[PDB]
Amino acid sequence: DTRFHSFSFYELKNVTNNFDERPISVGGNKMGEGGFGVVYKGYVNNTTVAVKKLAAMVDITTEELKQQFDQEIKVMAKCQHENLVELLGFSSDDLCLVYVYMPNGSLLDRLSCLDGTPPLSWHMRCKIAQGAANGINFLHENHHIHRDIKSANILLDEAFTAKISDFGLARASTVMTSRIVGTTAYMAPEALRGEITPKSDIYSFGVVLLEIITGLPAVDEHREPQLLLDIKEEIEDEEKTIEDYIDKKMNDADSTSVEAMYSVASQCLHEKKNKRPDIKKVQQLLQEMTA
Ligand SMILES: C[C@]1(CO)Cc2cc(NC(=O)c3cnn4cccnc34)c(N3CCOCC3)cc2O1
Repeated sequence: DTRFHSFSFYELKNVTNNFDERPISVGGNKMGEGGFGVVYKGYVNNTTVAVKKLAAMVDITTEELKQQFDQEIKVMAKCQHENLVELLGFSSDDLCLVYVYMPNGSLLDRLSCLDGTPPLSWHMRCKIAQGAANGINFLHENHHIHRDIKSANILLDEAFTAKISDFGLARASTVMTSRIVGTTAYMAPEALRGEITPKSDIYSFGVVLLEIITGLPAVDEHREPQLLLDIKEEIEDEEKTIEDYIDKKMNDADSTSVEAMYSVASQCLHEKKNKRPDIKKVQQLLQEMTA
C-alpha cells in the first residue's frame, strides 16, 4: 500500500478485541509494551497490523507524549528504509499508531526465547546485527539521532530482517538538553549528562551487540553484575573471557567471528565519544566479520 491511513479510534478498538490486554496464547491481543504504550495485535484489511495505544508508562507528561506521537509520525513519514519499521497509519480522535506487523517480535524477546521460541543461531544473530547497523546508518545519513537504541526497539519481520522502531524521542541534527530521557542500562555517559549526539546511538548499539553475544539482558536486578556493559571491564581486567559469557544456547558460534563482534562492541563502548567508530565504520567492521 502507498498511503498512510487515518483510522477512527472505534475501528482500532474493534480490531484489537477492545484493546484486550491478555497475552496472545490465551486469546488476547497484547504483544508487548514499552515506556510509551502497549502494543496490540490488530486485523484490518485481512491484514495483521500492530497497534500502539500511547500512554506515559514511564516518567513523562501528556504534552510530552502528544509531542512524541507527532514526532514519530513526522520521522516515520520522512524515514522509510528496509531496516526501519513501517508506519501504516494513526488515530487521534486516545492516541494510536498503526504499523506493519513484525511477526517475530523484538530482538529482546527472541534473545530471551519468550513464549518458547527456539534460540537464535549465531548466523541469524550476525545478520540481525548487520541489518540493525544498516538502519542506524540510514538515520545518521539522514541527520536523525535515534536516542533510544536497545534490543526491545529492534523488531524482526517474516525473514528475521532487523527493523529499528520507536522514533518518538528521535532528533533532527552537539546540543544539550535539560530533559534526560532513554533507558539507563544502554545510555552513553554523555547522554546520561544531557548531551544529544549520534555518538550516543553508537554506544547504545555496543550494548545491543553484547546482548547478541551473551543472550543476557542489559540489566538484571537479581544478577551479578547487574549491568551488562560492566563485562567489558571484567574482560579488560582479565578476570573473565568472552567464552565465559558467550550464549550457551547457540551451537554455531566460532571464536573468530565472536571475537570480531566483541571487538566492534568494545570500540562502540569507548567511554570517550570521539574515540568511538561512526556508524559507517561499524557497518564495515560487521561486514568484514562475516566476509
Ligand atoms: C511474536 C509476537 C506476538 O506474540 C509478534 C510481535 C510483534 C510485535 N511488534 C510489532 O509488530 C510492531 C510493529 N511495529 N512496531 C512498532 C513498535 C512496536 N512494535 C511494533 C511485538 N512487539 C511488541 C512491543 O514491543 C516490541 C515487540 C511483539 C510480538 O510478539
